Amino acid sequence: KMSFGEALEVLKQGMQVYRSGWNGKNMFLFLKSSDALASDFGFGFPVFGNIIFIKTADNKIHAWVPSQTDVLAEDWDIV
Amino acid sequence: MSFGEALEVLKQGMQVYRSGWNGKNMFLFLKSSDALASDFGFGFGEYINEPVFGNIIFIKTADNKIHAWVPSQTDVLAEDWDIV
Amino acid sequence: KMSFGEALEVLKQGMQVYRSGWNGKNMFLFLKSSDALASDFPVFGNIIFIKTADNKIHAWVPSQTDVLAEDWDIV
Amino acid sequence: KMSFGEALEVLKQGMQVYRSGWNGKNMFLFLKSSDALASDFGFGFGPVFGNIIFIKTADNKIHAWVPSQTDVLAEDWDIV
Ligand SMILES: Nc1ncnc2c1ncn2[C@@H]1O[C@@H]2COP(=O)(O)OP(=O)(O)OC[C@H]3O[C@@H](O[C@H]2[C@H]1O)[C@H](O)[C@@H]3O
Ligand SMILES: Nc1ncnc2c1ncn2[C@@H]1O[C@@H]2COP(=O)(O)OP(=O)(O)OC[C@H]3O[C@@H](O[C@H]2[C@H]1O)[C@H](O)[C@@H]3O
Ligand SMILES: [Mg+2]
Repeated sequence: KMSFGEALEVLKQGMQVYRSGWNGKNMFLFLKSSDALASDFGFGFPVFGNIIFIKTADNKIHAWVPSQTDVLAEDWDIV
Repeated sequence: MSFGEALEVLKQGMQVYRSGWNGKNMFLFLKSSDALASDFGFGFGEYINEPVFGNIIFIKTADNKIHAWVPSQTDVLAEDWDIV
Repeated sequence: KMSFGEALEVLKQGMQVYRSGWNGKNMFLFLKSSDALASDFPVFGNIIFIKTADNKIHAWVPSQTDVLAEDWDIV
Repeated sequence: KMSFGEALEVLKQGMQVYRSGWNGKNMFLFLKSSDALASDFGFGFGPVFGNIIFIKTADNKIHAWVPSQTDVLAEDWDIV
């Protein structure tokens, strides 16, 4: 059981994290830097910020919204 | 404009903003799953399965960067939306 | 069923809403004024709470899927 | 303190925090405990209230706070 602060630092360093308290299964977060996104996103418009994604239960890729439940929780772990 | 009306404008591909925001010249824009897949990827090597995105809403922020838009309670409840 | 815009007005009118597409069951949203804080210790906005799958009350944070979805229903 | 994880610990101890990089000036966050919330709202004594983070905005409005991803990743947090 990691705090959100611990999970956050690990996410910053390129690891994947998740909460056991989430309802959906097999989900996780991953962080992409501005440089990574400048290459990955080919759809035209220039400069991305850092974006955290959540791989969801249906295996789709979404933007992760930091819920208060998530940020206050201490049930985080590393994939 | 309510947020419900701003959402309908977003789903039509146009850009929306709140006057009550602090940062200037910001706006939201929506990219669909099909749009995000178009020319997506590092382009070197092959995925087992092509990534499938959900819809993503971006915000063009006051420093002219592109971020993921987190819908705030203030945003969602506000009545000060407009089209760019 | 309902759009998020419709769910928001139902919330403002004192009813409870949820998405049928959520993973967790037995959850819902409800809205109150934050002016209940005035007695503690400014313009008070409304607050959207979530009653969670593990029976807690938190301040709700919409995902992008939540606000784009058309599967909202009334409790 | 600097990171968001540190700011959350400051919030939990009852102090106020802000980001110097925010566009709005003189804003801050504060956290109310389950006990304080149940007393204020009249329910959730234990369905039980959790903690809730609020924001006082630059226009003097009070809302439940929603973190942006930039907020959570930022290192410019400070104590009021
Ligand atoms: N298809 C998704 N698209 C975007 N984002 C998603 C998806 N799927 C999951 N998320 C995010 O993971 C968190 C935990 O997942 P979860 O426990 O399974 O959520 P849920 O039961 O479906 O309820 C929903 C509430 O959860 C909170 O955080 C959720 C979501 O932010 C939110 O406030 C939700 O309103
Ligand atoms: N570089 C950004 N990166 C990501 N997201 C951003 C950025 N810049 C702006 N946003 C988003 O637009 C909203 C309105 O913009 P804003 O009025 O100028 O925000 P603010 O004064 O800087 O921060 C105070 C609070 O605003 C709320 O919504 C903000 C942000 O979600 C949040 O809860 C903030 O914690
Ligand atoms: Mg590219």
